[PDB]
Amino acid sequence: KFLVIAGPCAIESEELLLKVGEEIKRLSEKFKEVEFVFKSSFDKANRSSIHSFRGHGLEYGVKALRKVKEEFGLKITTDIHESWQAEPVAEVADIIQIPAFLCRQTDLLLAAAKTGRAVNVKKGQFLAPWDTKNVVEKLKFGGAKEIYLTERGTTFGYNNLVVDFRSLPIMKQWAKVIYDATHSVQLPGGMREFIFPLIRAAVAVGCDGVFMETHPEPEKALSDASTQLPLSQLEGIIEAILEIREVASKYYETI
Amino acid sequence: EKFLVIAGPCAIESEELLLKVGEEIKRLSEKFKEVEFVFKSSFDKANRSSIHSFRGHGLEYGVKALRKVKEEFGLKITTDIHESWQAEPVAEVADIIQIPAFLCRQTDLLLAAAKTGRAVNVKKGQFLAPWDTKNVVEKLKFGGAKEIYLTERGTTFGYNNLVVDFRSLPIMKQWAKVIYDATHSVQLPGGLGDKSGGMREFIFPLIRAAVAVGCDGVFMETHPEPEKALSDASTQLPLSQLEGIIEAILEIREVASKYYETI
Amino acid sequence: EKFLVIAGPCAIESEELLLKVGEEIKRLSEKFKEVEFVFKSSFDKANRSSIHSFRGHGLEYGVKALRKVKEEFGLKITTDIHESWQAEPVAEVADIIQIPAFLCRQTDLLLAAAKTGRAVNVKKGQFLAPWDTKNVVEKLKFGGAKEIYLTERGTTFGYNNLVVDFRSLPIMKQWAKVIYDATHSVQLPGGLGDKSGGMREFIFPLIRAAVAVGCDGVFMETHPEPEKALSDASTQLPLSQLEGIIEAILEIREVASKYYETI
Amino acid sequence: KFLVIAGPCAIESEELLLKVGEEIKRLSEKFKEVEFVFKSSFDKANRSSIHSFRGHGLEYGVKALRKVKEEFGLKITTDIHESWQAEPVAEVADIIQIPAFLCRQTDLLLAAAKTGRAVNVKKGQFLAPWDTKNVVEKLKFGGAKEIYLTERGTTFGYNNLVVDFRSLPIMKQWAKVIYDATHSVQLPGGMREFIFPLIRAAVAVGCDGVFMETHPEPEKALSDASTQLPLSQLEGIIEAILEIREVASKYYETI
Ligand SMILES: [Cu+2]
Ligand SMILES: [Cu+2]
Ligand SMILES: [Cu+2]
Ligand SMILES: [Cu+2]
Repeated sequence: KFLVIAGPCAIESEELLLKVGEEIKRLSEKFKEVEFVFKSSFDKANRSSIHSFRGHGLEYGVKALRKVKEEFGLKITTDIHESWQAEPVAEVADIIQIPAFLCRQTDLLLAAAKTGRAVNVKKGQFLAPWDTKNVVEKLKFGGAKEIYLTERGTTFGYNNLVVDFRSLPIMKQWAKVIYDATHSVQLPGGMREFIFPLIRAAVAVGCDGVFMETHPEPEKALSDASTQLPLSQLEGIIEAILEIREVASKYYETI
Repeated sequence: EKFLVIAGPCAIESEELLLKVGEEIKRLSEKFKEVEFVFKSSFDKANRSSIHSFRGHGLEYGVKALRKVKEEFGLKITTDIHESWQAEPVAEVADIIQIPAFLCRQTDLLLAAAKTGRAVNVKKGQFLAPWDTKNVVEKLKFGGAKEIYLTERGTTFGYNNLVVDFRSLPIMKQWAKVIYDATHSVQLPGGLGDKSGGMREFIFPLIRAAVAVGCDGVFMETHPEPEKALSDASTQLPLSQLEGIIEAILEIREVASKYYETI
Repeated sequence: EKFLVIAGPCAIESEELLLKVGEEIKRLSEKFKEVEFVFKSSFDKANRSSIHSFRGHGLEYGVKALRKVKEEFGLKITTDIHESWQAEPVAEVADIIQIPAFLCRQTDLLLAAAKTGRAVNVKKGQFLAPWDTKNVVEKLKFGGAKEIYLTERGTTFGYNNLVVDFRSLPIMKQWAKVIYDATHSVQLPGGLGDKSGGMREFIFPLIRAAVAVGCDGVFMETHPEPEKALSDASTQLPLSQLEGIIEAILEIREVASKYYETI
Repeated sequence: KFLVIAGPCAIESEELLLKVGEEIKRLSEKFKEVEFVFKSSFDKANRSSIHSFRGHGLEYGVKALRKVKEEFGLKITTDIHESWQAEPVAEVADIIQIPAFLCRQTDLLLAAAKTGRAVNVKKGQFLAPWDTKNVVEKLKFGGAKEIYLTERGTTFGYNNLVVDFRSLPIMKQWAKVIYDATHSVQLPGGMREFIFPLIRAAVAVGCDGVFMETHPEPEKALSDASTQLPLSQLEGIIEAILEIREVASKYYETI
């Protein structure tokens, strides 16, 4: 099944998670061809400013994600930032996410693999696609069996990322590949207008799933306000990329 | 709103080569009636890396060969110019005058093309940001051009590598029709020392991306036997694969098209 | 305004290695009295490309080895931390706590270093623009740091390549002391597949550039026999060359210094 | 002798050339260790806008450059844009300049080489340093004997250039190398503040000369207003980089 990872960037409140979780549950009922995984971060551990929102702590967030899993029967993903966090987070998380800046941190990867959960590694902005083979090898060494690599843009001069779609077939040689539709068009340190066009590209090229952050009111979000998708637009984008995938998939190269 | 397919061998290796590729593009033009085919081939590779590499058989031979394609098959023609004086003789045969990527900022070349009354297609320089094509279009409009295309062909990405930033397609659509160059976009410039290299395995996935994003046409070079080609041997599409790739293009365009944003 | 030279072997391969390099840095510290020497070595290569590559002998062994250098030679010490819990034990020996390039945005790591009361040196991430180091310094100041350095170590430039943008030196000088990393700046990340490569021939020319532009110090890894090193074998400076390079540094700094702009 | 190529970006008027030529003559009398070459463009053939200043034509410009050579006994350089221009320009120009965008145009290179003048090729923003070996080979094929390559920055994302100082020793393997101090810090499509620091770098690394545009009043210049050096600052910068060169040159590697 095609994967759709979606949810609000940050756990702003248990209330927010439930509102977004209600809609992702509704769509999971509508789209049985899709495996939905609910995402939200319990900590924004890498914000540019000391004064920006980080979150309500690991305990609160794991609590809130457990409420979503309980209330809606959705799989869960969240990211970890230091090795000690893997074990408590694996209590709720079906997929443990490794942040882009941290994709070379051997102990973090090994900690995630040890839990027995699937692991999804954000490809660092500094990494070449062929450099991800070694990432997967660390995770396999550590006992991971279900491994994803997520395309989320590459450093392109200052304060800009570019998506090199050659990465999708290259990374597919050693893991399942996810396209991150919302961070790929952020300007580190137009953005929203490119989210839909580039996700159409991703599915035309061929990937195993899409990652998209979504918020009932992105203008009021406490992180990535400029690129979270309005919740109301999520259904239309999911239908679109299923249609495009249905047609394009005839042509996906055997890797 | 017929989709454009610009296709042909990179260089005019001979009139015979042209007529062989021409016969296949004519055949495809009769099948894919919803496409506007334009036959491309360069009378001069004016910018090769090496003094030792094939350039061509001269402007007169090239125009004569292109004219034989138009006459025999009724195909529209495009070829590229390198200095202002070439615009007039080339306009005698070319429906679309192409402006090379390195020359996209040369005012006199742009004006020379524009005053011919022919359509003009500018290759976006590897050094240009997509928003800086607005002034390129302005120069052409100033010079009298009424039908203008901008072609995406990759951007300098460190040394001997190009990346395609697909954000460029909706940005450039604000002020011209947009073409995606499927075969130069995956070349590795200078990558072979005295020539450039390239990665044929990425041509098709990236053309699928281009039409899913949305463009007004594609550009793709094709040769009966690319490995024997005298230029871009690493990226030209085998002629036998052209049909299947055009069919895939059209299928993906159709299913994506309801989602194309109004620009 | 003593110039800083941070130097030592990339990784703590053994206590014996450290003491061998230490004896030479001590000797140079007695010659170049106008320099503040700081001995560097990593107790863990926490970010190697390959699971098969050398990481080290553990935090306890490493701190003990660094302490033996400080005790035997009276040298200041720096080493890098990878997770917040390491700041406290490391601060027991380290005069300067180093923040790795990939971790330069990790708030908790920065705060952990800052509350120790030690100086903090942050490697500028390969993904960061020079002006985005202002917020890094702000986090450190917020956390209690009073002595802060920013180290230039190259920027991602296409795949498997770094470039040094020397504009970064005057930009970063606006809000911290600036160090130039002469040996990681010429590495080719991942360039050897399962390891990174590098170009030793460019270390010296680029260090000459750094001091002509103006910086507050340099960072350079050195090994008696780099080709046998367990990490960065391609970029570590042979120990025998360290003296001549420091002398050249100081000479070029002196003649350039009247021209350094007030920031 | 170390080369200093200097002059106003564009031939705004014969009057301007004479004012700048007066100062470059004065400095050539002060610095006998230096070979001065006077530069100014008779055409800005590649401006971003159709409405920007190009110049007064080839005839006027070659006239004005001849006045400078006559009045002050200075060597001359100017750039050419199409092959036909090489012969008339070689009447006045000791060094024929090949523009950065045009560095792969075989006929332009061959036209310049045919004149018997020295040729200076601006390294394209798209070119890798090792790619310039083939440029020199074209010029040698065409009969050129005195060949320079000029470092003027490399495309670094959008609307930005970076100077990779590794280029200086690489290009030195096959030609004399010049550093362009003023276009290297322009933002295509802070700038002036980086001119002096990067020229100090260039001479610390080692080059055969520097190229710097200069104008009595850069704020009023009709091209590259943001990066031409005020004429009054030229003497101090020349003295500085001679001092740095004197010391650093002990360490220049044999290439
Ligand atoms: Cu986010
Ligand atoms: Cu071609
Ligand atoms: Cu190291
Ligand atoms: Cu200029």
